[PDB]
Amino acid sequence: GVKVVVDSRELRSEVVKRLKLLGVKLEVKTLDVGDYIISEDVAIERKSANDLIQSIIDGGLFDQVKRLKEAYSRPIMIVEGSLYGIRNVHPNAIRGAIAAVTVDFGVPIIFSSTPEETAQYIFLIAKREQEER
Amino acid sequence: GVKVVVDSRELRSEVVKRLKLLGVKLEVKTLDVGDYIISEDVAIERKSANDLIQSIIDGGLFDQVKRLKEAYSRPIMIVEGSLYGIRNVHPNAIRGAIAAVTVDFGVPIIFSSTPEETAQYIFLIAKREQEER
Ligand SMILES: [Mn+2]
Ligand SMILES: [Mn+2]
Repeated sequence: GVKVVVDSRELRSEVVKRLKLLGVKLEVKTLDVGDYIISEDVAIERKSANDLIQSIIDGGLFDQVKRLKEAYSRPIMIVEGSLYGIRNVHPNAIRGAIAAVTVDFGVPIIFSSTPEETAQYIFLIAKREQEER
Repeated sequence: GVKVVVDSRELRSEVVKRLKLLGVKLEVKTLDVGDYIISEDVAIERKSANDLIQSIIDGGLFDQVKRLKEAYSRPIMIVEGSLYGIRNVHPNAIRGAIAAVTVDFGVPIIFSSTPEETAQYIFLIAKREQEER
């Protein structure tokens, strides 16, 4: 089976439930950065669409990505939930943030519609990491 | 204004119409690779959700990304349209492809819901490129 380190704050999430159903072996830790660690280089940050939008409003998104990159050489951000129909911010603000993180900071931003899908992504990434290690 | 080179096959698309409304100055060329060129390093490939799925079915997606990377150091792929509810392929096949391109090949995959949104992304990326040149 594949092994993934999970931050304590994620322990009782539906993501963890699906990872367990998928047969993933989890090791719990309290991480200063990241939510799911796949390898010494690959770490995943789970962020809801609402929190992404809030971090854009408060201008804290870039500091968050900076911190991720300084801790892991190959960080990944999974944005969970729909970003559409969510007012309180012009679409260009969301688009601009996405483009900056993925193209400028060079941090992949994979989109997931549910916690189950976030788990499915974590699982397939970890499986590939294990196979090529 | 910002300047973008557009491949001839895109000339009469709704993407081009919006780019023109946004004030972008377009130079038409027949490109061997890429759909919208922003700089010597940044090129954008527009691909509909249906074509993305088809390229996964036919196993041609990776060759396409390879070709993009060999032509431009900083290529970007904009997937246009929803990938959900589109059967004829298991979700893991789509997820796996997305993860491979963005994390392994290191090519950003920005998602757009419409040709207008694809244009909005092209515009903001080009504007930033111009400002920092
Ligand atoms: Mn998180
Ligand atoms: Mn295209």
